[PDB]
Amino acid sequence: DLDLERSNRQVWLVRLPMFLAEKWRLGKIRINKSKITLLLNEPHEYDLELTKKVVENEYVFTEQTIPKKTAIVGTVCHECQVMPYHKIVEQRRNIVKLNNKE
Amino acid sequence: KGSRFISTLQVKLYGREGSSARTIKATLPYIKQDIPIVIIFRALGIIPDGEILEHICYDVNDWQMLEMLKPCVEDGFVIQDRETALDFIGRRGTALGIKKEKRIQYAKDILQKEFLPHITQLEGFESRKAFFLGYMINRLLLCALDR
Amino acid sequence: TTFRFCRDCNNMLYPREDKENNRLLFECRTCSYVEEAGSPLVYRHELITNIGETAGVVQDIGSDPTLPRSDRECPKCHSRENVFFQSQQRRKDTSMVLFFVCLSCSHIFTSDQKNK
Amino acid sequence: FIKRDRMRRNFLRMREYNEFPLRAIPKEDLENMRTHLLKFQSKKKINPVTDFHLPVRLHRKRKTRQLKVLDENAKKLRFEEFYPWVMEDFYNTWVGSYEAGNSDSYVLLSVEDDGSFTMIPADKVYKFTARNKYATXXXXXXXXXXXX
Amino acid sequence: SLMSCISVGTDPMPIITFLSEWGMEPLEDYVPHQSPDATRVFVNGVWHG
Amino acid sequence: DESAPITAEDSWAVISAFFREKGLVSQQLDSFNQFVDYTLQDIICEDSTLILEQLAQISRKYEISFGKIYVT
Amino acid sequence: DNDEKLIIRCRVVAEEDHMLKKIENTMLENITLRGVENIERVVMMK
Ligand SMILES: [Zn+2]
Ligand SMILES: [Zn+2]
Repeated sequence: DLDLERSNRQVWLVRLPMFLAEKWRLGKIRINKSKITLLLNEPHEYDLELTKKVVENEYVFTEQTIPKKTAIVGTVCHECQVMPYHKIVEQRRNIVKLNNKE
Repeated sequence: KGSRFISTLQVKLYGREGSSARTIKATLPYIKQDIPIVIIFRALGIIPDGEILEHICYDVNDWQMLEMLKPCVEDGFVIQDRETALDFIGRRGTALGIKKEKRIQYAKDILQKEFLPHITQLEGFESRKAFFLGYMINRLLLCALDR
Repeated sequence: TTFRFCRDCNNMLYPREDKENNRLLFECRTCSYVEEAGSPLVYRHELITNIGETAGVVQDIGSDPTLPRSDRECPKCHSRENVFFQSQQRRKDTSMVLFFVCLSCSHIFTSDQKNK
Repeated sequence: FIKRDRMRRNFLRMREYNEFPLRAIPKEDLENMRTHLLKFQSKKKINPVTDFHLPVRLHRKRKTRQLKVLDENAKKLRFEEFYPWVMEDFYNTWVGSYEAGNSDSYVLLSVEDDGSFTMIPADKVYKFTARNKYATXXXXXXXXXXXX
Repeated sequence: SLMSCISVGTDPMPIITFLSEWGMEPLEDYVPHQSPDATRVFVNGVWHG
Repeated sequence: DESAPITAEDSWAVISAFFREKGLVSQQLDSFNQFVDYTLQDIICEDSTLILEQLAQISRKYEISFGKIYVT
Repeated sequence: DNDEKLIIRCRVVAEEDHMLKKIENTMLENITLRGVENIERVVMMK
């Protein structure tokens, strides 16, 4: 009994950096009219690039021969990617190259 | 590291210089006879031919490589389905499967594991191996054009 | 030679002769998509190949330290700073005509005094 | 023209904007549903699900003492779910496949009615392919037709 | 020759991890019509993107 | 001064600082030492697990696995 | 020979293209304009 809920919902896909993504495993996005940023909670602000403007044939669904409960969420509206006190992040990126074994 | 693999992939170009109908056929491990490159592209999940020519040749302005691709697009026209390609490689090499339902999934597991041991051996990396295969074909045909 | 692909099918368009109106057409044998012909040309072999001699020319060709340097001026911008290299087409009968690549306007002007 | 071997004595003698907040949906909805992605492979730009018509259906299609080899977890759970799903009506067909590599880091910013957004971590991602456009095949007929 | 040595081999994982942090697009997302002038990256013969 | 270009003879000093560090036969020592350090643990850890499958009529199993290797 | 562009055209009594392409191979390889077989690069020597 698969049913499309709306699909009219517009979703944005984000390719986050690993420390903040694993931290998400809240902020406030500031839309600047063609440049938009993000003010996280104390902490950094992040410019998010308009990765792909036109993003058709891409959608989002959820799941609640073996038929299962299938629901449709919304269309993908824009492909995005978060871009980045940056010296501490650069030092942490240099610091990850120091893994050793016993 | 580990196992010390010896399997070696070979992509052969048939037909001497001057004669027409110069098709391309690449051998696969555990499979007896050679299989064309386009049929393998069908077995990797890529059905259309424009995407195949888009993976092999990366320049639309060049007409020579695309021109030499034509016979492979003809034999790739003969077999047009991914399931018929998996059943084709299942019926061509390795006859110990007996049952077809186990030889199509067995052939798919060959394409996911024994086919190109490097990169990785997990399931779902068929697009990556398709791009690398198109790269090897681009090097073979690019070497055939005396460039 | 510079053929098109089908719509949805994306397969190559084999040439189909139109005997009713007596005109060339382009078909897809998988489907029923047949478009008109904008040219009577179909096939060109071109035996003696002269292309590929200037292959591999990139925007960052001026930053190659292995490449040499010359003092000949460009016929366009008149810049004496350029980088020259022979033909990229590797063959026995390939001539040693130099290819001048200016480091200003990125023009490729050769040094052949017989044919230009 | 001779090897200078007295370097020890020489070295010894020498030396308008619009701010909108983000929120994390409670984990109950994440425990109820798993968010997957959709990507089509038919080149046609549009192809919405409204033009896919109805009813849209997406469903998944004696020995003594011996030796076993072994295997791990997540790979086994992904290996047992070897039945890809399909969406059809009652005709258009779309059969999807796993993408695996495009897991990594993918966060969804679902836009609601208000300017705020709802972020949901993506579980997986699948590539749907429009199947059976031409409608033809053969098997053994093609195996005998390819022998000419 | 008197100053010639033999390599011993390291770990390619930190390099591959470090490349994707500066915008190295994965191979499965590659389109030759949308990025024809993209430079291919090879790590020990493996084409990662 | 300290920022002056070096000469041809001066290069010899560098070569000295090379052979003081490496030695004439350092490749065998470095390769063998890396073998003893990492290759042993890699070979032991890459295929240590073996299990016996025992049948009875209730199923049963046994397992043997190798861990950190020790050299004397 | 007077033409600054040397041109040759030919026709015949499925698609005609494949037939023509066969004839192309025959034309290039199987036609010897002059000279006996297995003779190349005749060098004048005093
Ligand atoms: Zn078509
Ligand atoms: Zn110039």
